[PDB]
Amino acid sequence: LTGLTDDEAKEFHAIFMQSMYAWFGLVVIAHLLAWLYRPWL
Amino acid sequence: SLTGLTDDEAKEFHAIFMQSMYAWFGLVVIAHLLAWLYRPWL
Amino acid sequence: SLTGLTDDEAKEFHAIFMQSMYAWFGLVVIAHLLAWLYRPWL
Amino acid sequence: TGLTDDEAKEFHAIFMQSMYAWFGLVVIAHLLAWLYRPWL
Amino acid sequence: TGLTDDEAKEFHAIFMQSMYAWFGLVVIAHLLAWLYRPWL
Amino acid sequence: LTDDEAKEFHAIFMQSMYAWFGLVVIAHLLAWLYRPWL
Amino acid sequence: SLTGLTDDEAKEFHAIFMQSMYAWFGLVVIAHLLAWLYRPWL
Amino acid sequence: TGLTDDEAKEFHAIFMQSMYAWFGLVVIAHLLAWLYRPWL
Amino acid sequence: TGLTDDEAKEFHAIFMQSMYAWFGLVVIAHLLAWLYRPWL
Amino acid sequence: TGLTDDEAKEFHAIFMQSMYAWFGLVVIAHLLAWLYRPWL
Amino acid sequence: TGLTDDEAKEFHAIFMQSMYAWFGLVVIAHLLAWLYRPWL
Amino acid sequence: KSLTGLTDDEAKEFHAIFMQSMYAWFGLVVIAHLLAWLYRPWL
Amino acid sequence: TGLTDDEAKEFHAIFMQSMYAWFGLVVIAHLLAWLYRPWL
Amino acid sequence: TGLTDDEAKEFHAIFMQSMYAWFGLVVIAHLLAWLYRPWL
Amino acid sequence: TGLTDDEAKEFHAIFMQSMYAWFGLVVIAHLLAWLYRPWL
Amino acid sequence: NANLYKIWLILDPRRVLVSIVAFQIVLGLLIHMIVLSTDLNWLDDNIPVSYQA
Amino acid sequence: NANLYKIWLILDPRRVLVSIVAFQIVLGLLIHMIVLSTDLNWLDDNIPVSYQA
Amino acid sequence: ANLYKIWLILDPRRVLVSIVAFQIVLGLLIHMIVLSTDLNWLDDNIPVSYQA
Amino acid sequence: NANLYKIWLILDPRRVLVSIVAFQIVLGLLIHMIVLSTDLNWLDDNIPVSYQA
Amino acid sequence: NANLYKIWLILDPRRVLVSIVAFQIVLGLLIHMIVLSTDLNWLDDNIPVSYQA
Amino acid sequence: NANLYKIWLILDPRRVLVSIVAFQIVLGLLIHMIVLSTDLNWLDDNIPVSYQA
Amino acid sequence: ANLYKIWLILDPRRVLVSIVAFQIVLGLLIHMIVLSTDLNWLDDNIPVSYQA
Amino acid sequence: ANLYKIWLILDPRRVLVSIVAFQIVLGLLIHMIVLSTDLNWLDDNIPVSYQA
Amino acid sequence: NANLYKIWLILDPRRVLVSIVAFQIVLGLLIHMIVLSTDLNWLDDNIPVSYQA
Amino acid sequence: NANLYKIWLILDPRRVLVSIVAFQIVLGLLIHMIVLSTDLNWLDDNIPVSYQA
Amino acid sequence: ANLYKIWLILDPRRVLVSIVAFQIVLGLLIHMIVLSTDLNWLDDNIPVSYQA
Amino acid sequence: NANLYKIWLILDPRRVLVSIVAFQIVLGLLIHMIVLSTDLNWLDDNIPVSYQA
Amino acid sequence: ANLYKIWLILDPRRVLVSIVAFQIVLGLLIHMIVLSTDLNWLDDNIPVSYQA
Amino acid sequence: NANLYKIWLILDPRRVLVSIVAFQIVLGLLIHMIVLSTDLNWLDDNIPVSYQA
Amino acid sequence: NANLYKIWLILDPRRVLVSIVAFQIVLGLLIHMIVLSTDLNWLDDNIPVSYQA
Ligand code: BCL
Ligand code: BCL
Ligand code: BCL
Ligand code: BCL
Ligand code: BCL
Ligand code: BCL
Ligand code: BCL
Ligand code: BCL
Ligand code: BCL
Ligand SMILES: COC(C)(C)C/C=C/C(C)=C/C=C/C(C)=C/C=C/C(C)=C/C=C/C=C(C)/C=C/C=C(C)/C=C/C=C(C)/C=C/CC(C)(C)OC
Ligand SMILES: [Ca+2]
Ligand SMILES: [Ca+2]
Repeated sequence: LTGLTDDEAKEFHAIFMQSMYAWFGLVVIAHLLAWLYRPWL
Repeated sequence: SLTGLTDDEAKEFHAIFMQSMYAWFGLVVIAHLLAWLYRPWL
Repeated sequence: SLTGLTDDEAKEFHAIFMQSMYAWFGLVVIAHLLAWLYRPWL
Repeated sequence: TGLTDDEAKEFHAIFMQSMYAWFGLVVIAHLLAWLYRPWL
Repeated sequence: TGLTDDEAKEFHAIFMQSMYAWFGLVVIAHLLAWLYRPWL
Repeated sequence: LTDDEAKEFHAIFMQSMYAWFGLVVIAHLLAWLYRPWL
Repeated sequence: SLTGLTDDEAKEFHAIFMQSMYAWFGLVVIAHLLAWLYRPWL
Repeated sequence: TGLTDDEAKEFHAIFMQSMYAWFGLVVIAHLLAWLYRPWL
Repeated sequence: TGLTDDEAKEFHAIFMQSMYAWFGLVVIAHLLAWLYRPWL
Repeated sequence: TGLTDDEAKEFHAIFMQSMYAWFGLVVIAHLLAWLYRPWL
Repeated sequence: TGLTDDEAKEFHAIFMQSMYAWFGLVVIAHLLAWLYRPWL
Repeated sequence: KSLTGLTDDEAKEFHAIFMQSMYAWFGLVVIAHLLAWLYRPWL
Repeated sequence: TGLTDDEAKEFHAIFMQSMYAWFGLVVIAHLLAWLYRPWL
Repeated sequence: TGLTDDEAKEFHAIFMQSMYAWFGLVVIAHLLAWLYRPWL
Repeated sequence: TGLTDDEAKEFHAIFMQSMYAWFGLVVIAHLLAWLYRPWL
Repeated sequence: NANLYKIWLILDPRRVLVSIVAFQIVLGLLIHMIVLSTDLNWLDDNIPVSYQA
Repeated sequence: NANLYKIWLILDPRRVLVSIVAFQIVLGLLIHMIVLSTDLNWLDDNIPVSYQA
Repeated sequence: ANLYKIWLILDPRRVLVSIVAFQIVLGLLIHMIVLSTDLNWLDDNIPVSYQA
Repeated sequence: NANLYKIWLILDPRRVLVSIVAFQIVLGLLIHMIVLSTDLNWLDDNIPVSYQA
Repeated sequence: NANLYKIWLILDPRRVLVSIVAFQIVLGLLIHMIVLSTDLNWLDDNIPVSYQA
Repeated sequence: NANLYKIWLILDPRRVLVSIVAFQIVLGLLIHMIVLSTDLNWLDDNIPVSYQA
Repeated sequence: ANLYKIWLILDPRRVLVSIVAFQIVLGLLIHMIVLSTDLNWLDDNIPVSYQA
Repeated sequence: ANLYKIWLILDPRRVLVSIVAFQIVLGLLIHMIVLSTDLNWLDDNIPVSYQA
Repeated sequence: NANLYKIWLILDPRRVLVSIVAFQIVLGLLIHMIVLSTDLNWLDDNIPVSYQA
Repeated sequence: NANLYKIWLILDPRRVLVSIVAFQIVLGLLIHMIVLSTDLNWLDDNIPVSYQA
Repeated sequence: ANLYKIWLILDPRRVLVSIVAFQIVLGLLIHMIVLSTDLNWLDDNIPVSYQA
Repeated sequence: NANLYKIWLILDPRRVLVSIVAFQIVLGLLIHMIVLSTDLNWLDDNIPVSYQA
Repeated sequence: ANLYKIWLILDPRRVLVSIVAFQIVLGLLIHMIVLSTDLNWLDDNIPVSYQA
Repeated sequence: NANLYKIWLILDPRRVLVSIVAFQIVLGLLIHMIVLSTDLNWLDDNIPVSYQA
Repeated sequence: NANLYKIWLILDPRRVLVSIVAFQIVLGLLIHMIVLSTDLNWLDDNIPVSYQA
């Protein structure tokens, strides 16, 4: 369909998951800092 | 077939679809339980 | 036929459609019973 | 329409049966509504 | 219209019968309405 | 259409028009009997 | 000619047209006489 | 226009006669109007 | 225009005659209007 | 324009004559207007 | 423009003469206007 | 050859006539502005 | 994209280098802005 | 652009000279304006 | 682009030098503006 | 005249019938609306009895 | 004149009939509306009796 | 006697569709018109008023 | 003039007749409307009697 | 009549069914809104009790 | 001049006649309106008598 | 007994898509309608008002 | 002496049509302009007012 | 039923996934706005403490 | 210069003449309006006498 | 397990250009929704008011 | 420079001339209007005498 | 590790022209949002008021 | 640099010249209006003397 | 890095230069307007002296 073999899909999934986890970690750190500064709940 | 999928591909897609849907529903349930613990609405 | 389906495919689709429709109606009935228990309107 | 005689007869029979069932459901609903909130 | 004489005769007969039935229902409904809420 | 078709159509047309006019006249007579306007 | 009609057809059409126009004018005159008898305006 | 000489002569004669008749009718109508409602 | 010399001469003669007649009618009408309702 | 020398000469002569006549009419009209209603 | 040298010379001469005549008329008109209604 | 199709001599002649006309126009403008200043000073 | 492996590698290297430089400039600017006009 | 090396050199020289002359005129005009109506 | 490697080198050198000159002019102008109207 | 039927050799019966039906329906609607707005109104005239009071 | 019928060799009978019918209908509607707006109105004039009172 | 020949001129399907559509639109229009007068059967507080 | 009929060798009779009819009808309507707006009105002038009173 | 089924040799069943479904849905919505706009409303009638209080 | 008729070898007679007729009709309407709007009105000036009073 | 033949008349995919879309739109509409009445459950200060 | 050669450049038909149209429009415009000023001859009650 | 997976032989998986994602995102935004507009608001309710005062 | 006539080997005489005529006419109209809008007006200045009084 | 096959259905490039554009439009929205509330950090006069 | 005339081998003389004349005419009109709108007006300044007396 | 392969999926030029244009439109936004606040540096009469 | 002239092997001289001329004219007009709208105005400032009054 | 010059193997130098020039001009105009709208104005500041008064 998209012209990707099995190995290419495996590699893309691996790097996609790693990058998504790093981005979510940055988001979590920023939200922890915001809660420390200005709690909203 | 209309979608061009065989039987085995349909079975595999259905299995993965159901698993992912159940995980999403579990996350939604947990979030709603937390919201009820914080701010009851009923 | 006008839809390109055979007789057996029609039977199978009708059976699954009826089963799914009955399940959906049961869910709706349960939800409405809960709503009536909480907030009667009539 | 391209239908033959037998297909027309079968379609008419099923159409009549379904229409009668729908009208019966409507009549029951209107009886319940009249029992709850008369309007005339 | 591409209709033969016999087809025209049959269609006219059924059309007349259905129209008479519809008019009968209409006059029955109007009789009931006059019985309930006279307007003249 | 030919001449005979025209003659037949004219006959039926005139008959139907006369029937319609008679119905209209009866309705107007009833309306005058109920609610005169002149 | 321009309309594709011969001489005899033109003569017949003219005769019938004149007859119909005179009848229509007679009806109009009768109606106006009745209206003047009912509601004079001058 | 494609007309010949004789056709032009005939059309001119009939046109003039009809125009004169129309003008006569107009004059009669205006005389009747002046007898009823003078404006000048 | 595709007109020959003789056709142009005839058209000019008739045009001049008709224009003079129209101007005469206009002059008569303006004389009557001045007699009735002077404006200057 | 496709005109030759002689045609241009004739057209110029007639144009000049007509324009002079028109200017003369305009001058006469303006003299009458000044005699009636001076503006300066 | 497709004009030769002689045609350009003739057109320039006539154009200059006509422009000078127009400017002279304008100057005369402005002298009359100043004699009537000075603005400066 | 050239973008506008003119030759060298044609360009020289056009430049000479253009410069002459532009100088004449500027002289007329200067005279008009001197008259305007003599009549209605603005500065 | 039509890029080979080596082109992609060199792309990534100098992309990272220049992005780090831009981050350094932004951080310095924000540090001095905080030194001047604190907002939190 | 289709220009050769020598054409580019000549155009650059003339462009620079003209730009310098324009800037000189601008500077003189701004000096006169400052002498008349200072703004700073 | 279609540029060879050497053309890229030369364009980069000239572009960098011109950009540095432009930034120097900007810095001088901003020093003058700070000397006249300090804003911070 | 006696040859009035020849009008059908000039006009088209189908278009005539369709035009007649449409014109009659529109005219009936228009006349009912016009009479409804005058003093001859029969619906909103409280005869034989007012039902909203 | 005696040759007036030759007008039908110039004008198309069908178009003439259609135009006559349409013009007569529109004129009838227009005159009825115009007379309805004057003091010659026959509907809203309370004659013989007023039915809304 | 020969009225059925009207079906040799008019197409039955178009006639039927037009009849159905016209009847539905007429029914809606007449119900609205009777609703707007004092013959209204909904807002007449008969037999009883339910909002009060 | 004797040779006036040649005007029909330049102007098409059908167009002339159609234009004449249309112009005359429009002019008649216009003049009737103009006269209705003045004090020469014959409908709304209470003559012979006023029917709305 | 006994031959009423022949109505299916004239009308297409698919279009008939689709039209029936769409018309019934639209009619149901319209009638529910019409009943809501009157004094037969069952939502804003404070029965059995008023909950915004 | 004696050759003025040659103007018909330059201008098309039919267009000239049509333009003349149209311009004259429009000018007549315009001038009648202009004189109507001024103090020289002849319709609404109560002469000889006023028919609305 | 022979109702399944409706699937030889109507296309299953279009029917399914229409059903899903209609159900979603109807759910949203009914939720808004119930919100606009006095059966509102969000803005009714039950069990306790949180803005006061 | 060669002014007639102006007809070897300009088309006589366009010149005549433009002249006629421009003269008619100018006449209408000037009549309006003089009619709107103090030189009006229609609304000046001379020789006598006719509406009074 | 035991043959529910056959729903993927008539419905295209890619379109289903794209529609699901878009609908879920739009629904999330809409529900968050709706809860924000009521008295269940958590941002503008001065809890735990007002920060602009 | 002595070669100024070569300006006619660059610009088309017909377009130049048409542009000159149109520009001069428009400029004349504009200047007459502008002088009319000031206190140099010669029409509405009651000189020699006022004709509306 | 076999979730990596989701890239044999969806297109990586369109997925990566859709995540970026959505998260920049979400970021700008969630920052303007918290600036219109009692949590604004720019117009809160803390640490000190600078126009006064 | 000495070769300034070469500017005519890149720029088209006719377009330059047309642009020059159009720009100069528009600039003259604009500057005359601006001078009129200021205190330097020469028409509405009652010099030498006021004629609308 | 193997992140450099992201340039065998995404086109460089469309990306380098997208980073520039976004960072210039963000520059003008984050500067007009800090000028509508109590942090404005131009209309704040510090260091002195020049139009007074 | 010594190879700056090569900028003319990239940019078309004619477009550059036209853009420069147009931009300079527009900028001159804009700056003249901007200075004219401030208190540095030289036309409407009654210096050296007011001419209207 | 040391291979930064290869940036000219993607971006067309002509387009880059045109974009840079246009952006710089627009930014200069915008910044001059923004500084004019604040209290850092140098035209309407009555320094060194007010000239209108
Ligand atoms: C005070 C006023 C009177 C009144 C005075 C009159 C008078 C007077 C007339 C009508 C006529 C009609 N009135 Mg009524 N009418 C009143 C109030 C109503 C009300 C109402 C809700 O109040 C309705 C629905 C009607 C409806 C009707 C129609 C049945 C008919 C116009 C049909 C048409 O346009 O044919 C156009 C359609 C066609 C030509 C299509 C061809 C025929 C088709 C195939 C069948 C048509 C059905 C036919 C009309 C049936 C009529 C037979 C009976 C007389 C009803 N009236 C009140 C009570 N009414 C007219 C009539 O009776 O015509 C016979 C008529 O002259
Ligand atoms: C105070 C005013 C009078 C009045 C004064 C007049 C006068 C005066 C006239 C009419 C005429 C007409 N009036 Mg009336 N009329 C009044 C109020 C009404 C009312 C109403 C509800 O109040 C209605 C519906 C009508 C209707 C009519 C039409 C029958 C007719 C319009 C002719 C037309 O347009 O056809 C034009 C259509 C065509 C030419 C098409 C060709 C022929 C077609 C195929 C058939 C036409 C049918 C024909 C009109 C019927 C004639 C028989 C008449 C009943 C005598 N009148 C009141 C009471 N009325 C006119 C008339 O009688 O014409 C004969 C007429 O001169
Ligand atoms: C005071 C006013 C009365 C009232 C007086 C009347 C009168 C009088 C009539 C109606 C008629 C009707 N009324 Mg009711 N009606 C009232 C209030 C209502 C209310 C409501 C919410 O209050 C509704 C929804 C209706 C609806 C109806 C329809 C059943 C019918 C419209 C016919 C039609 O349009 O089909 C047109 C469609 C077609 C012709 C298509 C062809 C046939 C199709 C395929 C099937 C049609 C089904 C048919 C309508 C069913 C008829 C059975 C009847 C219930 C006996 N009424 C009140 C109580 N009503 C009419 C009627 O009874 O017709 C028989 C009629 O004459
Ligand atoms: C105080 C004002 C006077 C008045 C002062 C004048 C003066 C002055 C003139 C007219 C003229 C006309 N007036 Mg008047 N007129 C008055 C009130 C009216 C009223 C009205 C309802 O009150 C009407 C309808 C008219 C109508 C007319 C036209 C007959 C004519 C303009 C024709 C035209 O435009 O030709 C344009 C059409 C063409 C050129 C087409 C070619 C000719 C065609 C074939 C036939 C045209 C008809 C022709 C005019 C017949 C003239 C015969 C009689 C003299 C009427 N007048 C009042 C009473 N009227 C003008 C006129 O008489 O012209 C001769 C004219 O000079
Ligand atoms: C006083 C009013 C009650 C209330 C009374 C009811 C009643 C009564 C009903 C609902 C129903 C629903 N309510 Mg509720 N509901 C309330 C407030 C809410 C709030 C909120 C923020 O306040 C939300 C988000 C919802 C949301 C919902 C949905 C889960 C559901 C409608 C789904 C739909 O349209 O399917 C349409 C979509 C399809 C047909 C697509 C096919 C199925 C797809 C694949 C999956 C759909 C998810 C399915 C609905 C899951 C339901 C399981 C549980 C019962 C939740 N309600 C309050 C508390 N609500 C209905 C329901 O439960 O349906 C089962 C229902 O009958
Ligand atoms: C205080 C103002 C005076 C007045 C002062 C003047 C002055 C001054 C002039 C006119 C001129 C005209 N006036 Mg005047 N005029 C007055 C009131 C009127 C009234 C009116 C209802 O009050 C009308 C309808 C007119 C109409 C006319 C036209 C006859 C003519 C316009 C020329 C034109 O446009 O042709 C342009 C058309 C063309 C060039 C086309 C080519 C020629 C065509 C084929 C034929 C044209 C016919 C020609 C105009 C007739 C000339 C004879 C004149 C009666 C002397 N005047 C009042 C009384 N009038 C002008 C004139 O007389 O021109 C000779 C003129 O200079
Ligand atoms: C009270 C509110 C707090 C605040 C609380 C938070 C919270 C909580 C969060 C942020 C987040 C962000 N804040 Mg903050 N933030 C505040 C004030 C600001 C102000 C300002 C002028 O007031 C600015 C300019 C910013 C800027 C930012 C962004 C750097 C970021 C938005 C991410 C995004 O949309 O990327 C969208 C673009 C993409 C998704 C592209 C895909 C991935 C790319 C490659 C990574 C993008 C670059 C990344 C964002 C840089 C991170 C470095 C940070 C400086 C830590 N904040 C105030 C002081 N801010 C979010 C964040 O930090 O994300 C990391 C976040 O969760
Ligand atoms: C208080 C303000 C001063 C004033 C201060 C200044 C200052 C400072 C400057 C001007 C400049 C100009 N002023 Mg000034 N100016 C004032 C009021 C005026 C008035 C007026 C009616 O009040 C007018 C018409 C002008 C007109 C002019 C132009 C001559 C010139 C605009 C340059 C341009 O746009 O060309 C741009 C066009 C091009 C680049 C196209 C290329 C070349 C073209 C083909 C020829 C250009 C001709 C050139 C302008 C000639 C100038 C030489 C002389 C020194 C006049 N000023 C008042 C008195 N003015 C500028 C200038 O002198 O430039 C040299 C300038 O720096
Ligand atoms: C308090 C505010 C100060 C002021 C503070 C500043 C500051 C700070 C700066 C300027 C700059 C500029 N100012 Mg300043 N400026 C003031 C008032 C003015 C007034 C006026 C009528 O009041 C004008 C017309 C200007 C105009 C100018 C331009 C010369 C220049 C804009 C750069 C540009 O857009 O080019 C961009 C165009 C390009 C990049 C195209 C490429 C190069 C082209 C081919 C040539 C450009 C010419 C270049 C600008 C010449 C500059 C040399 C001299 C320093 C003048 N200023 C007042 C007095 N101004 C900027 C500057 O000097 O840049 C060097 C700058 O940094
Ligand atoms: C091919 O040629 C052959 C061989 C056949 C020979 C034939 C040659 C012939 C027949 C040649 C004929 C030539 C003719 C007849 C030429 C005529 C030329 C004319 C009449 C020229 C006139 C020119 C006038 C000019 C250019 C005037 C210009 C004035 C200007 C631009 C004034 C501007 C003023 C302004 C903008 C003021 C503004 C301020 C205010 C306030 C007024 O704004 C409203
Ligand atoms: Ca803060
Ligand atoms: Ca500051």
